[PDB]
Amino acid sequence: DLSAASHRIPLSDGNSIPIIGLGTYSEPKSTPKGACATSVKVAIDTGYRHIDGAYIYQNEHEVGEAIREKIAEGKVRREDIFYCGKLWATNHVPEMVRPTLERTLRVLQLDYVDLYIIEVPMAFKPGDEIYPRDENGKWLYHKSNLCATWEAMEACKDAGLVKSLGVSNFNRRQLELILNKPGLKHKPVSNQVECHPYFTQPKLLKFCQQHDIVITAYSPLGTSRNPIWVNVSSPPLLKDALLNSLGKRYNKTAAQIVLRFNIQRGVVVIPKSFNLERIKENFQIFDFSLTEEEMKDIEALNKNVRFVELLMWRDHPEYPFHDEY
Ligand SMILES: NC(=O)c1ccc[n+]([C@@H]2O[C@H](COP(=O)([O-])OP(=O)(O)OC[C@H]3O[C@@H](n4cnc5c(N)ncnc54)[C@H](OP(=O)(O)O)[C@@H]3O)[C@@H](O)[C@H]2O)c1
Ligand SMILES: CC(=O)[C@H]1CC[C@H]2[C@@H]3CC[C@@H]4CC(=O)CC[C@]4(C)[C@H]3CC[C@]12C
Repeated sequence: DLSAASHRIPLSDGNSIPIIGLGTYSEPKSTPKGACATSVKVAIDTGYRHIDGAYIYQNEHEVGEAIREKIAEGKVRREDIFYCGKLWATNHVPEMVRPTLERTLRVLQLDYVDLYIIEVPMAFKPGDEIYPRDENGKWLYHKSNLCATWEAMEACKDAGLVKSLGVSNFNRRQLELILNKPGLKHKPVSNQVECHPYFTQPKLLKFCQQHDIVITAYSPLGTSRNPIWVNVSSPPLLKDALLNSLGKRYNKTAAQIVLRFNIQRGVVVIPKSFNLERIKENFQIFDFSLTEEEMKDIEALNKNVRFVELLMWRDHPEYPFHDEY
């Protein structure tokens, strides 16, 4: 059903999303300027039609430059590209939502985004500082009001500034608060969370399927394993013995196996790479498939251990990972 030329799956609001996209987060202080822009252009030339980014990644402008250059080149039309942007924790106050989205539209120099989502369910103190803390280093929070924030997001879609609305890092309870709100106009069509063979998200995936919510798997290759912040106590996903053995069966790498695993499952994947060769490699997942047995072999690798724990915010009232799911 999925092919390199046609691989967009349906969203509940009538729109669709390419099952594979290019992730764009990269350590600001150590990433050479221009690397993102170059990588997005390579991705589009390769066949990618979905790009995932965020204003807080510090390189959202590079994503826009690349997209606009390829449209000017005649390679693709605006309607052929799918961009996802995100609303950070410091911008949850209802009145700040549209203004924040409009800032991202100026940065990209585009009229609308295809998908805009609430980055985390936790509200932080408003301000320029993306990671606000007081003199004693204590995190500065704000009282969350997910429904009020959602109503502001719905207004953005009515204004034509975004085609689809979704969320990220939301657990079952949080999704239900929005799903059951009186006067709901646009239900969430997507929930972006960490997902790969070591954290398969069995119960959250099933809840989302029952409500027609598509899951987008972030850190689909297990993260960059940056010792500065990743939970590296859990082993390197791409070096897994089984995943590598399965790759030898089809002459594919472990990375290609884990990506095929999720897409064949109806789960969107957004692997990040700023390397020419690897950007190409990740897209070659439509010329083979995994047997029903192999899908079960992979599902069994689940350790229920997150690479992205966000332990520094476990004290926030809306921290999403205390619950089972
Ligand atoms: N919603 C959220 O809160 C949230 C959180 C985390 C991430 N995300 C999104 O999800 C995207 C993907 O997640 P991620 O960046 O954390 O990690 P990831 O995609 O799981 O892994 C990226 C790392 O793998 C390397 N890599 C890429 N392709 C490879 C291949 N074929 N073989 C070997 N290594 C390969 C990359 O290096 P090279 O670049 O050198 O290839 C990089 O170090 C992000 O960029 C971002 O857009 C969202
Ligand atoms: C409090 C911290 O140590 C910061 C520095 C690194 C930040 C992480 C970078 C990767 C992604 C980026 C996002 O989109 C939000 C979630 C993380 C995990 C981000 C969390 C804040 C960190 C750990």
